[PDB]
Amino acid sequence: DVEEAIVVHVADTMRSGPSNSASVPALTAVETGHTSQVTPSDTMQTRHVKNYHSRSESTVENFLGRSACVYMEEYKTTDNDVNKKFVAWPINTKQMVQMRRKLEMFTYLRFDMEVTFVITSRQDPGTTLAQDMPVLTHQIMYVPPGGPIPAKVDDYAWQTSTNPSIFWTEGNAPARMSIPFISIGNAYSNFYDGWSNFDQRGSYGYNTLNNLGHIYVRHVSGSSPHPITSTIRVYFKPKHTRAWVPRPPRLCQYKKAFSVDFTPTPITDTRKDINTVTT
Amino acid sequence: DVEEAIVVHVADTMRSGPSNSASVPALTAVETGHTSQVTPSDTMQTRHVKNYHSRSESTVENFLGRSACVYMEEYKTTDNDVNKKFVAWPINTKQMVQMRRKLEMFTYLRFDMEVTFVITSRQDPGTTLAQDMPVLTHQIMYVPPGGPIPAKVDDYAWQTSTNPSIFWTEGNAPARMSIPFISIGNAYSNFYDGWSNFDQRGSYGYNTLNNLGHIYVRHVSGSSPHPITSTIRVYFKPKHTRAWVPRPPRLCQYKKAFSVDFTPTPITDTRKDINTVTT
Amino acid sequence: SDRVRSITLGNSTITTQECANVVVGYGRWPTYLRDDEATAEDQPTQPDVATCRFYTLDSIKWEKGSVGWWWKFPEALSDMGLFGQNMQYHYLGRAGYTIHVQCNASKFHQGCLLVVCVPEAEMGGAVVGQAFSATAMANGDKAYEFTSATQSDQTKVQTAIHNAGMGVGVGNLTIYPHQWINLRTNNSATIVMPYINSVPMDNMFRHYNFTLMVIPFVKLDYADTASTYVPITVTVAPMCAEYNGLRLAQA
Amino acid sequence: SDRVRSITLGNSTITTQECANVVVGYGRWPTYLRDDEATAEDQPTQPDVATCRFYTLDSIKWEKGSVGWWWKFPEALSDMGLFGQNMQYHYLGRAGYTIHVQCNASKFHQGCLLVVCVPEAEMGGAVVGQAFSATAMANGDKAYEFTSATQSDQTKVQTAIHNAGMGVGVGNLTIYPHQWINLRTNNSATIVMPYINSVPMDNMFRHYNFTLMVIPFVKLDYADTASTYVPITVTVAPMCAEYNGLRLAQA
Amino acid sequence: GAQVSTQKTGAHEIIHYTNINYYKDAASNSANRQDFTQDPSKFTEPVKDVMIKSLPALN
Amino acid sequence: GAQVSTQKTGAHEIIHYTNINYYKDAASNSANRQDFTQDPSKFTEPVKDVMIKSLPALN
Amino acid sequence: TTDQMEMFRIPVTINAPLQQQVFGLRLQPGLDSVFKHTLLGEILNYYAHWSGSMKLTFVFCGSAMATGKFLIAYSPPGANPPKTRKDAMLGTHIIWDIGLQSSCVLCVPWISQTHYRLVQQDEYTSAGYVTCWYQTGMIVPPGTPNSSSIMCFASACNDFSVRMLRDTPFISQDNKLQ
Ligand SMILES: CCCCCCCCCCCCCCCC(=O)O
Ligand SMILES: CCCCCCCCCCCCCCCC(=O)O
Ligand SMILES: CCCCCCCCCCCCCC(=O)O
Ligand SMILES: CCCCCCCCCCCCCC(=O)O
Repeated sequence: DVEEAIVVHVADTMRSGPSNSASVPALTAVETGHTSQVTPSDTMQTRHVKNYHSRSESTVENFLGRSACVYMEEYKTTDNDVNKKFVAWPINTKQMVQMRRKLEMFTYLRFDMEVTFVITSRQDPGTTLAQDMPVLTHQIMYVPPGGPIPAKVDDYAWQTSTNPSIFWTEGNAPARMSIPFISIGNAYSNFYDGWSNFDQRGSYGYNTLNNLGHIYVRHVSGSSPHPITSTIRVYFKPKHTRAWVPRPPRLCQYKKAFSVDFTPTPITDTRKDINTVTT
Repeated sequence: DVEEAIVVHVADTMRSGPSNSASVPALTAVETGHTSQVTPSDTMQTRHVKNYHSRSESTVENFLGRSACVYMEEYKTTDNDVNKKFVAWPINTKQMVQMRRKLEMFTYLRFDMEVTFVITSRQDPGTTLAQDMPVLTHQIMYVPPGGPIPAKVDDYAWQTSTNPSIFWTEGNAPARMSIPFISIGNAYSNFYDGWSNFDQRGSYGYNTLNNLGHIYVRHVSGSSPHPITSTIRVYFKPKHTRAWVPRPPRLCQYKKAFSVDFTPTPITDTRKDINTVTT
Repeated sequence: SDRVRSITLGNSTITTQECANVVVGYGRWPTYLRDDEATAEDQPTQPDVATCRFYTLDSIKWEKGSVGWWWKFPEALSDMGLFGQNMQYHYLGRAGYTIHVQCNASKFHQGCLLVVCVPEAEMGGAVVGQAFSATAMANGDKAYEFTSATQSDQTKVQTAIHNAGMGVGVGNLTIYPHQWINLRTNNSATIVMPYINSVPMDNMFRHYNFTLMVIPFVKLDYADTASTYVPITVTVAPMCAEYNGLRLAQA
Repeated sequence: SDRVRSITLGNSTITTQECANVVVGYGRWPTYLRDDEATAEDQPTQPDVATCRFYTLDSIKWEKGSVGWWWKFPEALSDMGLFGQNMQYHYLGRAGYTIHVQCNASKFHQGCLLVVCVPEAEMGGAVVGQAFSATAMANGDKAYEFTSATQSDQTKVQTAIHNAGMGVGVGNLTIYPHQWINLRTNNSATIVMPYINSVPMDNMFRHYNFTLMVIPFVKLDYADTASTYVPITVTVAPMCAEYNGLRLAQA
Repeated sequence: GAQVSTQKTGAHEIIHYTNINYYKDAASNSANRQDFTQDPSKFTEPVKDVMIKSLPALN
Repeated sequence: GAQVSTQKTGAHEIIHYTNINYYKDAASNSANRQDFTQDPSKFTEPVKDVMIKSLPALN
Repeated sequence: TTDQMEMFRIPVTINAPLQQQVFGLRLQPGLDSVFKHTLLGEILNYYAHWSGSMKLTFVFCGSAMATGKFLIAYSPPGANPPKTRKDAMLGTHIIWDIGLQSSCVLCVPWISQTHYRLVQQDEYTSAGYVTCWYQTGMIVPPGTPNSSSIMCFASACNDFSVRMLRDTPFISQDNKLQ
C-alpha cells in the first residue's frame, strides 16, 4: 500500500576439448537466408569463462533516449519587416541530420515525446547601444492543424483559449513539457512509398503524412528602442519507445528536407591492393 | 519496507609493571623486512588508558573525497580568431599539481566521479564599454574518443544527438553531474612502465593509456557588440574509491604534464651539525 | 634452526645456510587465473616445470665505489630457456616470480644492501622533454648502474641515485616489498612477488611488470685482505606461468 | 552423411566434405605414458595445446610423370612452432600423430595414390657398402622423390620405386596402416598413428619413428583442360606429446 | 504508491531507489530504461524448418 | 526504501539520519564515507613464517 | 575499381603458385575501410567501446564442377603480420573444403588483455590480422570458366556487446536543410 517492490548478461563460454566426428558445425549454407549460430567453442578448444557483460546500453529505449536539436531560428524584438519578428515552423524531424539518421534506422516508431526549449538573446550592433531594458518574456504557441495562424506579432490569435502555450522569463530554467503519441495511425512512419491521390498523382513520399501542426514564438510585449535578436532551439527526446522493421543506415549525404534525393556515393574507401595490411 | 536500519577506536594502553626475564621485545632484526610491533607497554611501566581516538578521517574515501581544480581556460564571445572563441581540452588529471600528487600516491585507482563546473564572465577593457546585454548561456559538450569534433563556434557538431551536454545560464548554481567507472581495464593506472608498439618503440609512459575523450565549451548564441571573456573551471571529486599498491610521495617538482621528467633534488634541508638541536 | 632455507622449483634447488625470513609480496601467494576473472576465451598453455625453474642472471662486482644497479622484468629473462620461447610465441602472459639475491663475505667485512621490487617503475629522461629508446633501461639480463652525480647525456635515463630515477626520496622505497642484506647477519634475500597489474594478462614484451633494485646504503669496507671485491648474483624463478594467443614468433 | 569429417586439435580445425573413413593405427588411440611403464624419474612437461595442433607441411606438384615422395618424422617437424623448440630443449620425447593428406581434382581426372605410414623404414644406399650422410633422406620438411630407374649416385639412397628403398615388393606395403586417395571417390586421407617403439621414450633427433610415403599406383591423366598439375598437401598434428630431460638447446 | 526497485550496479560492488508519480497522465512518467529482454531469432533464423547447427544444412 | 543509520558523534555527547535514493544509477549515490575497517598486516608483516614479538627474531 | 560492384568479389584463378595469398585485412571492425560501412561497423560507430567474438563467413560462387581447398587464419596482435602460409598457419585457422556445402565459418575468438576495446582503435588496443591462402589450388574440368569469385559476410556472436554511446562521424551538414 505504501511501498510496492518491483540482469541478463551475455552467454558464457563453455570448456571444449579435442574432437573427431562426422558433425561439421563450421560448414553451412548461406543460401537459406540463415545466419550461422556457431560459437568459438565449436571450432577450437576453449576455457570456461563467466561473462558479466550486459547489453543494457544497446536497447532502443536508451539508444533513442537522448535529447537532440531539431530546429533553431531567430526573431527580433523590433524591426520594419513584420514577418521577421516571430517564427512559424511546421513540425517535422527531417531538418537536422544527426537525429534524422538515428530515427531512419527504423521504419515505424511509437513513443511519447519530451520537448525542451532553449532561448537566448543578444543586442544587435549599432552606433548607439546605451539603453536600460528589463527582463524579456517569450511565448511559445502550438497550433494543431487547421487552427488559426497569427499574421503579426500583435495579432488576436495569440490570446489562446484552447491552444496550449508557455510563457517563459529569461534567466530561469529552460521550458519543458511532455507530449503523448499523437498519430492518427497506429505508429509513426519514417518512410511512405506511395502517393496522395488515388490515381497515383500528387505529392510523393513522407511529405504526405506530415500533419503535426505548427509552433509559433514571439516576445510577449518587449519592444526595445534598439533591436534585440533572440534565438530558440527545440530539443526532442523520445520516451517509452517501440520500433519495427529495421533498415540499413543511410550512406549518402542528405540534400532535401522532404525528399530522399541523393547523389551516388562510393561503397567505401580504397587501399593499395587486396593484400595491403600496413598503415 | 518503509524503514530499514543500517566506531572502531585505536588500541588501548594496558598497565605494565616491572619485569626481569629472558624475553627481549625491544630487540629485533630489520633484515627480515618486518616492521616491529612493539608498544610502549613492552619497554616501560605504563598506566591503563582508554583511548577514544578514531582513524575516521584517514580513510582513502575521505582523503580523496574533496573537490579539486583540474583545468581552467578562457574563451571570448566575439573575436577575429575562430580558435579563440571556444575551448577543447583532452581530459587528464596531470595538469594541476596538487591533485596530481594526491592521486599518484597510489598505483591503481577505481572510483566514480563527480564533476562540477564554475563559469564566470567579465567585460574586456576598451575605449567604449556602454552596452546592454542580456544574461549569457553556455554549453558544455563531452565527446568520447573517435567522435566528431567542432571546428568553429557555430559548427554542426554542436547539435548533439548522442553526446551528453549541459546548458547553463549565468546567475544560477554551478552545474554538476556524476560519471561511472569508464575505464576499459579493471582499474585506472597512474603509472605505466611500457611502450605502445610491441617492439618497444613509440610513446612511453602514462601517455599511452589516456583515451578519455574531450570537453568542449562555447557561448550558445551570445555575441556582444564589445568582447566579453569567460573562464571555466573544472573540479573532480572521486566517490566510492578503492586503491592498491601505495608508493612514496613525489619529492621533485613537476615539469611536464605527460612525463615523469624531473631535476635532481636534495633529500632534505641541512643543519649546522649532527648535534644541533636549537632553533 | 630457522636460519636455514631450501627452495625447490622444477629441476633446480636453492640452499642457504645463513639467511633471514622469506617475504611474500603483499601477503599473497602466486596462483593461476580463475574462471570468473578471465577474459580470453581460448585454452591457456601451462608448461609447468619447463618454465617454472630457477635461472641465474649473470653476476656483478661490488666495489667500494659502487652506487647501485637495477634490472627490469620480465625483459631480463626474455632470452632464457623455454621461458623466452613462450614469451616470443604468445600474445599474452602471466606469472609470479621468486627472486633470490646472493652476496657473501667474511666476518671482517661491513656493508648493507637494500633489495626491493618496484611495480610500475616508470623512469624519467636525463634531459626534461626529449625521449630515449628502449635500450637506456633494458637490454636483456645486463645490469644498469646508477650514478652519484646528475646524469647529463640526453640519450639515457636520469641515474641520480638519491632520487632512484623516479623523482622520489630513495629512503622511502621501504614501502614496496623489500629485504636487507647486512653482512653481519645474512648473506641472502628472498622475495616472492605475485602477479600485479590492472588487467588479467598482458604482453610480456611491451610492458615491464616490475623493476628490481639493489642499492648500497652503507658502502663496502675492509682492510688488509686479498679479496678486492664481493660478487653479487641474482636468481629468478617464474611461478604459475601461463600463456595465451599463439602466433608467429618474435615480438 | 558419413562422407563429412571434422577434426579439432588445439586452435586449428580441419574440415573435409568428400572423404573416406578414418584409420586408427593398429586399433590403438594415442595416450599418455602410464606410471607403471615409465623409467625416467623427473616430472614430464605436457605443453598440450601449444604443441598438439595441425601444422601444414609445405606443398608439392603431382605431374603425369611423378613417381612418389617420402617424408621422415619427427624430423619433418623439427623446426615448426613450439614443437621444434621442445624437441631442441629436451633429451626425451613421446607423441602420437594425426596425418591428413589433401588432394582434390575434378570429376574428369583419374588417378590413385597410396598413403602409408611405415615404422622403422630403414633404407639402403645406392652403392652396396659405402655410406651416406643424414641429408640424403631427411632435410627438414622438404619432400624427397623416388626414381623410376635405378639410382647411381653413391651419395644418396637407392630410390628405385618398385622396391620402396627397403628391398621389399612395393605392392605389399598394404600391411602397414594405410589409405588410398582415388580421385573418383575421395579427396583426403586420414591416419592416426600411436607411438610405436621398443622403449617408452626416445630422443626425437637421433631416431626416425616412422616414414610417410605417397605413391601413385595409377598415374594421373586428363585431357583438354587448363589445369596442368594437381597439388598435394600434407598436414600433421602431434597428439599427447610429452617431454623429459631439459638441457641446453640444440640437439 | 511508492515503487521500490534495484538500481544498476556501480563501482564498489543500498542499491535501492524510490519512485513516485505526481501527474495524472502516463506520458508524464520517466523513461523506462531498465528493460533488457531481447530475441534475435526473428532476424537471424527466419526459416521455416528448424536447422540443427551440428547437422549439415542442405541434406 | 528509507535507510536509517547513526551519524558521527559531536559536541554534547537523536544521532540518527535518514537517506533515500532518487536516481536509477548507483553512481549517483552519495559518498560512503563511514567505513572504518583497516588491516596493516599486508605492509607491516609480509613475512612467511610468523614472528613472535617476545621471542628473538633470527633464531 | 571502375565498377563499384567489383568490390564485393574476391578473384580466384585456376593456375597459381603452390602457396599464394588470396586476401589480407586488419581486424578493426569500426575503423578499417573494409568493415567501416558494413551493417556491423555502422552500429559500432555509434559507440566507443566493444567486446566479444566475430563470425566471418565465406561462400564460393564458382561452377559446380570446380573444387579447391583454402586456409583461413587469424593472427593475434604482433609486431609483424604473416608474410607466408607457413607463418599464417601458426595462428588460429581452419581448412575449408569446397563441396556441396558452399559456405564455411571462421569464428574469430576474443583474445584480449582488456575487457573492452576502443572503436577508434589505436596501437594499444590492436586486434590482429586475417589472411587467406591457397591450400591445394583450384582445379576445373574442360568447358568451365577459368576464374571464380568468393564473398565474405561479417556478423557478431552472441557474446558481443557495446558501450558508451557517441555521435557517428559519417554524417555531417554545412547548412540547414530545406
Ligand atoms: C516523425 C516524428 C513524429 C514525432 C511526433 C512529433 C509531434 C510533435 C508534438 C509536439 C509539437 C508541439 C510542441 C509545442 C507544444 C507547446 O509548447 O505548446
Ligand atoms: C586518471 C584519472 C581517471 C579518472 C577518469 C576521468 C574520466 C572523465 C569522465 C568525465 C569526462 C567528461 C565530463 C563532461 C561530461 C559532460 O559535461 O557532458
Ligand atoms: C501530488 C502528490 C505529491 C506527493 C508528495 C510526496 C509524497 C508525500 C507522502 C509520502 C509518501 C507516501 C505516498 C503514499 O502514501 O503512497
Ligand atoms: C523519485 C522519488 C521521490 C521520493 C520523494 C520523497 C519520498 C516520498 C515518500 C515518503 C518516504 C517513503 C519512501 C518509501 O516508501 O520507501
